[PDB]
Amino acid sequence: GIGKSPTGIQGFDELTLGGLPTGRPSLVCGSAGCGKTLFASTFLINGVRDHGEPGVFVTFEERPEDIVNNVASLGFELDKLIEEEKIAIEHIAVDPSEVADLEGLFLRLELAIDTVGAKRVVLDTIESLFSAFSNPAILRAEIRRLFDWLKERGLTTVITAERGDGALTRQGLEEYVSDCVILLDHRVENQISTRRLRIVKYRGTAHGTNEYPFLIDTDGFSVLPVSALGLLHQVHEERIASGVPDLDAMMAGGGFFRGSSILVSGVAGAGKSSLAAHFAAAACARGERAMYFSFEEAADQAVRNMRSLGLDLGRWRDAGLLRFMATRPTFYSLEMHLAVILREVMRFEPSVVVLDPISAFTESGDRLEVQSMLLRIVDFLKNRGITGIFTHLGLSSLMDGWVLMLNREVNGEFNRELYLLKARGMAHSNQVREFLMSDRGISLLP
Amino acid sequence: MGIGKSPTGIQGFDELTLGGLPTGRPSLVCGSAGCGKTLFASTFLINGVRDHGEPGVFVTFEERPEDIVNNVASLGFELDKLIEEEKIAIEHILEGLFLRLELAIDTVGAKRVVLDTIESLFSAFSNPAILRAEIRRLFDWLKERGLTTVITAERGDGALTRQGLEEYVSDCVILLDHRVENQISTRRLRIVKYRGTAHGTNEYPFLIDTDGFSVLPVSALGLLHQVHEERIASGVPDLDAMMAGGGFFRGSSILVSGVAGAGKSSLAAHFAAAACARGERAMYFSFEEAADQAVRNMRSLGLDLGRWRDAGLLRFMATRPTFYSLEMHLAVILREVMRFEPSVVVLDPISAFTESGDRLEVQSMLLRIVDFLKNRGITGIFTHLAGLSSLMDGWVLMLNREVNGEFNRELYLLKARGMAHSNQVREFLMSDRGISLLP
Amino acid sequence: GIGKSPTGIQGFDELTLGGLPTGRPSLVCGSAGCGKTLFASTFLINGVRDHGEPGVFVTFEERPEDIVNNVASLGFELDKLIEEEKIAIEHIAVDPSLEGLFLRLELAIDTVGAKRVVLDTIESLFSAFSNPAILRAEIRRLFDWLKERGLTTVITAERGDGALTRQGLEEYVSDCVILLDHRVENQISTRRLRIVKYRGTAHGTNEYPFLIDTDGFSVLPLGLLHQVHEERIASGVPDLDAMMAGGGFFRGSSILVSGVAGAGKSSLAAHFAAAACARGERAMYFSFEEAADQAVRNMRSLGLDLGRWRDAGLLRFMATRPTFYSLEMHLAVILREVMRFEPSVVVLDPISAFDRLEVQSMLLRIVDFLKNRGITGIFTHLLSSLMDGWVLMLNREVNGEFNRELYLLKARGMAHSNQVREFLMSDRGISLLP
Amino acid sequence: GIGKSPTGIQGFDELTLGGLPTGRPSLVCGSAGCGKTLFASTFLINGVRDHGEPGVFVTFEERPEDIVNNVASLGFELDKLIEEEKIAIEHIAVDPSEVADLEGLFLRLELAIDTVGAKRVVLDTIESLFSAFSNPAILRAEIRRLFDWLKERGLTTVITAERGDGALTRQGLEEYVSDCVILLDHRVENQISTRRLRIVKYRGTAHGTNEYPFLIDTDGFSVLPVSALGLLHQVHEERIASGVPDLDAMMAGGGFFRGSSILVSGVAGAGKSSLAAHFAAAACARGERAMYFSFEEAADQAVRNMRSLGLDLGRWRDAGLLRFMATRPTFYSLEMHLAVILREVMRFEPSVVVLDPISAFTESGDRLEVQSMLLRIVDFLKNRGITGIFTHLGLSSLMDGWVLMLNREVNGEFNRELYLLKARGMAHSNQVREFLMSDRGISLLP
Ligand SMILES: Nc1ncnc2c1ncn2[C@@H]1O[C@H](COP(=O)(O)OP(=O)(O)O)[C@@H](O)[C@H]1O
Ligand SMILES: Nc1ncnc2c1ncn2[C@@H]1O[C@H](COP(=O)(O)OP(=O)(O)O)[C@@H](O)[C@H]1O
Ligand SMILES: Nc1ncnc2c1ncn2[C@@H]1O[C@H](COP(=O)(O)OP(=O)(O)O)[C@@H](O)[C@H]1O
Ligand SMILES: Nc1ncnc2c1ncn2[C@@H]1O[C@H](COP(=O)(O)OP(=O)(O)O)[C@@H](O)[C@H]1O
Ligand SMILES: Nc1ncnc2c1ncn2[C@@H]1O[C@H](COP(=O)(O)OP(=O)(O)O)[C@@H](O)[C@H]1O
Ligand SMILES: Nc1ncnc2c1ncn2[C@@H]1O[C@H](COP(=O)(O)OP(=O)(O)O)[C@@H](O)[C@H]1O
Ligand SMILES: Nc1ncnc2c1ncn2[C@@H]1O[C@H](COP(=O)(O)OP(=O)(O)O)[C@@H](O)[C@H]1O
Ligand SMILES: Nc1ncnc2c1ncn2[C@@H]1O[C@H](COP(=O)(O)OP(=O)(O)O)[C@@H](O)[C@H]1O
Repeated sequence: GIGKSPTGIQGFDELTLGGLPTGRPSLVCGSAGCGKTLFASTFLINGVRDHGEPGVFVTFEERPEDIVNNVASLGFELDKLIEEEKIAIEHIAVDPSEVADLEGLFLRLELAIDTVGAKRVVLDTIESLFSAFSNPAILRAEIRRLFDWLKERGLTTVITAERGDGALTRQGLEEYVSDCVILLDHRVENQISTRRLRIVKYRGTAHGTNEYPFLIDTDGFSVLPVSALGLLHQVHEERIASGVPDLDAMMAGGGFFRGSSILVSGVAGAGKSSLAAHFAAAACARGERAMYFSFEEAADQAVRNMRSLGLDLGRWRDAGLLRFMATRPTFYSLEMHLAVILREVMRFEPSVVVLDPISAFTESGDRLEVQSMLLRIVDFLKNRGITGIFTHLGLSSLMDGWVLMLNREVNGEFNRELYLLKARGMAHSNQVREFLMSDRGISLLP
Repeated sequence: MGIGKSPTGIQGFDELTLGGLPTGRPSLVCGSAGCGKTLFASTFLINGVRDHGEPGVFVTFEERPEDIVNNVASLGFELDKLIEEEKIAIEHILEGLFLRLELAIDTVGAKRVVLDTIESLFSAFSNPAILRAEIRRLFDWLKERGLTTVITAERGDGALTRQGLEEYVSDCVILLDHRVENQISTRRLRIVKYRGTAHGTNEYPFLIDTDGFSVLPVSALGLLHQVHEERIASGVPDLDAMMAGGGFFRGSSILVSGVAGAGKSSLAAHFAAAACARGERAMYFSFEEAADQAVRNMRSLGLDLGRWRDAGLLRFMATRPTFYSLEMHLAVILREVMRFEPSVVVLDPISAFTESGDRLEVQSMLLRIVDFLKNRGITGIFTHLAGLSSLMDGWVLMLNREVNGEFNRELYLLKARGMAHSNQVREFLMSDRGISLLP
Repeated sequence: GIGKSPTGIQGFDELTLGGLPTGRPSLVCGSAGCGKTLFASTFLINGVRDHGEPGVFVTFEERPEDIVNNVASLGFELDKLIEEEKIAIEHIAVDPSLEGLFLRLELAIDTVGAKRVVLDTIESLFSAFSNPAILRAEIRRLFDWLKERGLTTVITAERGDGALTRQGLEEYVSDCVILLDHRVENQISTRRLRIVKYRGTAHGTNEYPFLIDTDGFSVLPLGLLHQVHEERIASGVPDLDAMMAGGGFFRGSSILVSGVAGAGKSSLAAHFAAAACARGERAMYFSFEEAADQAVRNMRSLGLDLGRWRDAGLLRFMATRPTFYSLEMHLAVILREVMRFEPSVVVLDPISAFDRLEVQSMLLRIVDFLKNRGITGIFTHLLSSLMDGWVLMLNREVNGEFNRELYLLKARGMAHSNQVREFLMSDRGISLLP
Repeated sequence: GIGKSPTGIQGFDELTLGGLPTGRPSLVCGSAGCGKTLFASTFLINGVRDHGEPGVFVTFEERPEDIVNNVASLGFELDKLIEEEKIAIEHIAVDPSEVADLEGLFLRLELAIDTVGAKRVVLDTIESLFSAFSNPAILRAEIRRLFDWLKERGLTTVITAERGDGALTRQGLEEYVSDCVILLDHRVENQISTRRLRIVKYRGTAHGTNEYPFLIDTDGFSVLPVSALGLLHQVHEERIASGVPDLDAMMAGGGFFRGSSILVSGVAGAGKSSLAAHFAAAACARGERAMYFSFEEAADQAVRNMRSLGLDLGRWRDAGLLRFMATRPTFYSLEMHLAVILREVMRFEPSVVVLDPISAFTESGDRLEVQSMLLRIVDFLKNRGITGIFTHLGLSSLMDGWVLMLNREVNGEFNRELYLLKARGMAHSNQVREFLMSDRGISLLP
């Protein structure tokens, strides 16, 4: 096979089944601000601090001081690594030389490689040297000289590529001369930007072909890990207590399955948030830890509103079992939102997760995007064994349980009814049940 | 007096080209980066040596042989073994070019040639007429030498090739394409030109998996259905009894429509369990619930899907629609149905694809699925949460409808093609004894 | 009226109102694999075979043996014609490189006494002219030369990146321009031909789909001149027939059987076809969701034995899939089979299986052809004003049981029953009551 | 003001309020086959045969023999005019001269002008001479030399322009140097081609700015005449007899207004075609002449079908009062269809015009195109005083009268009812009326 050098970006390495190709040049293309320089920096830094592989960073415009300080904010301590002689930075600048001896660069490169003992290399803005080459055949020959140099030396090299007016690179050659080609793009849609990565080419390995949204937060380059893939869900035969005993009773077995995904759907003011809060509070009382993701209400406001029904979510927030997360759709974009959901869930290790409401994303993306991000969330939760409570104003087919709460007018008065529409794996009551809200909470009438 | 074809060993490609590539003539596999031109040419050579003994030479102008060999070693091409057996050679590099090629060919007496990165030379020619003359010189040399050549071409910022002339100088031109839509990449092959023969003019999706370069074969053409008189047992004897003759015809396509919690997955599980208990092998494609979850939920109704699975008769496949494209979904389905050769297939629910494509794409996919299963005499069950009765030989509508604050479960036998069927509506009950219709 | 030379493609000659312009050059433009070379080959070979007009194929790049073999499969049999001195192929080659070309041409044309010429891949020469003025001046010199000699010439133009040709001038210097394009839509590729310019004549200006089949370059030639007959047709359901004054529908009519699934659309269409075959008429049944054996099996349930008629050769059952080769291609296949079989009754089941405007045009054309040929057509659907008769078959829920009823919603030119008729399906078939 | 030289294309001259500008150069741009050469030919020919204005046709590639024969099919008898010395053709060809004395062309031009006494000039494929000029400033200067030459001589000149890759002309200069610029385009939509003309520029005059569909039939360049514009309708206080006396009675005054537009709408088999045929037959019996435009039925078939109801449309067809026109939507494109409708109506001078059905165009164009072409037809008819009967399966607001024919099921039987929904300018019955079809025709029950 082909050897794989890992980068340290967990999601990227997973999608590439081990990382970049070892002893070969890799191309990371994109426009300005897409993440190519930071990806190469992370490649080098993680190669040193996770695989004892020293690195050299060749820069043709960006100053070495700039290169270290532009990552100091991510705590990479590149200044540290440079003083410790695990990473070196070689700066090459030109001006009258460009009109027209690349062996000099080869010598300088080899010298830095030997000083640091480098096994990984980064070549940033090679365009500064190769934009002088006007004839395409000559440009191709020289790029081949450089890439074959690196191959011979067996250095794992990440080479930057400016997209310019082109689909991958300005001149449209390095994408064909490289063995692994990655595209980073920063696409805006309805004033919202999303970073996406794509493995366009990778000889000698399978990988993910699709576009994969990624992130450059204060924690650096980060990709959604495919590990939490779909349909590997944990199956539990134990049941969950919802906090509404009269609902829990309607099902044979005493309640919904643990790690089940249950959709509470209805009209506004029908009790969806109330039921979800009941779920979370029952879990926290049992001693589990729960997450409540509000997208329409503030955490303090939800605690208040539920106080009216007798749920003291504040007690759980203080104990540290319940964690509220309030965020509106426009802020934290759809992929951003998926990422924060999954991440904060990993950190808190909840047992029950409530999404109130999953309709808040209905108007923030086409049917496919909304449905697919919801698929990802539900798969993540069930693979972790988390009981998910999704409130809503096709999803029913995706959910393990379905509760419908209706405040309907009859004879000049609104009555609240509850339907258990779906409850896979059990017998359950077909009978509509009237339900009342009060200080005692949600109750069901005979 | 048709032309002569040399097969590539890619079943789908050879079926679409009616024999393979033009023999003794150069073809042009155009494509962007990572679309599979080099892999298609490598497969051409490897299948030539394995299936028909025709030695092969891979002439690369820029990439090195060890890199070629490692690039394909992960797919089990055993290039190194073939080079030692002197069946395949990998040589690195206009009369001089011709001599170097004759050398590379003499290494193993190659009958199949591949030209990788011919752009190294042809980018030097700036004048269009000169470039065209040289290209035609090379292509005519390859025509006369008695070798079947596959030439890779770089699309670049072009429709097929970067300079836009080799596609016109060649006689067989195939575009390899990797198009993204809704973040999903689909690999497609197209025959843009093929002089001397009929062939598939449409776009055809293909995979580059552990099986290599693979095109779905159109040998499962539509409307060649296997027609059987024998009936298939549903596992619900009252349902099968509603139909004169004992139930649905074997090899039929049967839709099970309804609202969530209506019993569609349950009826389909009854079908699969009945088949496995008869000793036939069944396949449950679940697009929404994991295999173990489905087994658990069906145990409640009293079906030991787990027993049938461990017996090897039942194959569960859990697959999220959004993970692939619709074309790739069809390809994966059909491939696994081939590998398993089941008698009963379940798709639970096909409605999970409607979201992932417009009516035309999903309808075509379901056309191909039903045509495949019926051409093989496989009874297909499709659950649904819309005019799909077009492709369905049978149709069962399961309702869980509210009356007086109570939900009654009813069954409609809407379509029973070719048989007297009860058009009455039957109330049913679900229990540990399964699905039972009340008399 | 300009002088025209037929190409031999029925549809193309009909569209161009006689064919290509005589003694003048024509420009067949297209991207790679669109059919310009085959079009030119057909021009020449049909010229020699149908009109005795010898031909010369001047190729600047492609080899003559390649030219012969790339068309041998189509039965054109060019090699015999070269031996017989009806057609010639002349290979002009160029490598790092004015009237000498004209000299060689003239020699070629005189060897075989050619009145038709093809010029394939003049780009070999015209790609070296950088100056646009120079290039078009040379193009004009060539076109003039050909017009002075009076040879009907088809010139191939490579579209390349351009909209017609790579350099964008031959389309202006030529008098007749035909753009062939192989356009993909939903992974389905359709070949279209368009007469961009044809000086001196009216002609079809739209895009016309064509097919390069194993028979070759083919275009489908329909109109609103329906053949009118009073004769009445037996439906197989004599009571339905009786509901109509005189005893049925008009022979040549177009009928729509509409309803839900399991309503009896295919049953009624099979009844029509079986009645026709029984009285001795050739009937055709185009299904787009059912195999022929499946149809005979399912109709034997109601008592129709279509196997009898199929074996007798009176019934021809054809099964296709709509999503394969595009709507106009379908139309073409259905049409060719109707032409072959000269059926009295044609069935299309379901027509709903076939975007909106395309399907509307296809259906209008099918009805037009059947009517003009005098054939009665039974269309099934899961239009009402485009047909002549309309039968609505209902399987409606009443008291938790589906009752089966029939409406005769439309029957142009006759008094029918405004009454609904409850109908029963049984081993004997379709029956009704008042 | 500016002098206007008419071309002979009635619609073009109307849209330009008199034709091209006199003594100035005009540019007719377009791709191949759009109608520029034929427009210039018509310009010259009609200038000679309608305004005693002799012409010269300068051609730079197309042979003079070709130029005459390519119009012989239109009966222009250009060979005649050339022998009679009213039009001349001057052919200029080049080849080695193009690499690099335009005064020679000026001399040749002036000589032809003086021979024929020309007042109109056409310059066809000036590109053959001016494509040699590479520098844009020099090309502009030379084009200005030529156009100023023509201006000085006061010749009304039509200059061809090849569109090429450009929006109007290949080099993008003549459109700015000309005083009148016209664009001819041949746009395909759903495999159907439509010819459109546009006055892009015309200094010194008002004109139509919109795109105007035109035609090149066997009668040559032809434009829809805007003269039959909208809302100048003829207003009649006399009434029409529909042939259904019981319908005519429901309206105060004895029937619909003459020159009225009446929409018969309903379900299939409801009697729309029958009522329309009754209208046409009543008119033809009165002695008027009527047109019946079928888009779903053949003329013989419609005569048969109506025979069943007792209308002998064959008698009227034979008398010459009734004229049938059968054509399907796809054939005779939407603009094509408008054109044939209007034209054949002008020729036949009908009194009643039936369009059966105007729904046949529902699926052949977007709502705006269908509605606007229908607007044009209705305006044309009412401006001529023609009574229009439009059958159908927003238009109601456009129609002067509205009849609704419904075959509705009740108690397992279909009954036919007739509603007079609208009838401007009169009192009319609000009562639904049952109607029966028989050999006696359409009758209404008390
Ligand atoms: N220290 C940092 N902290 C947070 N975000 C950063 C940091 N550095 C860069 N980014 C984000 O990642 C992007 C990466 O920029 P960079 O890769 O250096 O430029 P390019 O991709 O053009 O080479 C920036 O545009 C910014 O949005
Ligand atoms: N003490 C109480 N007694 C009765 N009803 C209450 C009480 N407190 C809150 N509610 C009801 O709860 C509703 C809000 O429920 P909520 O959980 O927000 O449902 P949704 O999520 O559908 O908006 C209010 O409309 C109100 O009728
Ligand atoms: N061993 C492998 N396993 C799976 N996929 C592979 C393997 N080798 C190559 N591929 C696929 O083929 C693509 C490269 O094919 P190749 O023909 O070499 O590229 P190009 O189209 O640039 O010539 C990669 O993007 C990858 O998805
Ligand atoms: N033992 C049982 N008794 C009664 N009903 C049951 C039993 N087990 C499962 N069910 C019913 O089966 C339903 C799940 O059926 P399923 O096959 O998932 O239908 P669908 O696929 O239409 O959602 C539950 O809603 C429940 O009502
Ligand atoms: N013998 C044949 N049988 C069927 N189809 C053919 C045959 N020869 C050529 N074709 C078809 O004709 C198309 C174009 O042929 P050709 O005219 O040579 O292309 P070009 O546009 O380069 O001239 C091909 O795509 C192929 O499908
Ligand atoms: N022997 C029979 N007795 C009663 N009904 C029958 C018999 N054979 C077939 N059928 C009916 O015919 C129907 C199939 O009719 P079909 O022609 O397929 O209608 P459609 O084309 O509208 O689907 C079935 O639903 C079935 O009820
Ligand atoms: N004699 C004719 N009879 C009918 N239609 C014609 C005639 N001559 C030309 N046409 C139509 O009008 C168009 C005008 O062509 P022309 O104006 O000469 O070319 P261009 O517009 O490229 O200069 C032709 O493409 C053809 O469709
Ligand atoms: N002699 C008759 N007696 C009764 N009804 C008739 C007679 N002749 C024709 N019809 C009726 O005329 C209808 C056709 O009317 P038509 O004018 O085509 O209406 P539409 O234009 O709405 O289709 C048929 O459905 C039929 O019921």
